[PDB]
Amino acid sequence: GSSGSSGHEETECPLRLAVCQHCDLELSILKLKEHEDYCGARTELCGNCGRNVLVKDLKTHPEVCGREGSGPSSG
Ligand SMILES: [Zn+2]
Ligand SMILES: [Zn+2]
Repeated sequence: GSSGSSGHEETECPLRLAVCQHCDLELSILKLKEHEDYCGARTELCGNCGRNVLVKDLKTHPEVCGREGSGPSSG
């Protein structure tokens, strides 16, 4: 596998990163604010109906989930 040699010394620098509240992913605090703008716009697959719904909408999606929608779009 790998010989037990001295080994390389891995070091880390002090970098303050910000985490999202919707996706909860690691991103640059600088590109965080913006990242959110799109983050929400993104649509995920629901389990009840099975349609693409906005991340931020998923909050109150359950309400319209089941009643709203053309019908059986996909399996
Ligand atoms: Zn995010
Ligand atoms: Zn749904």
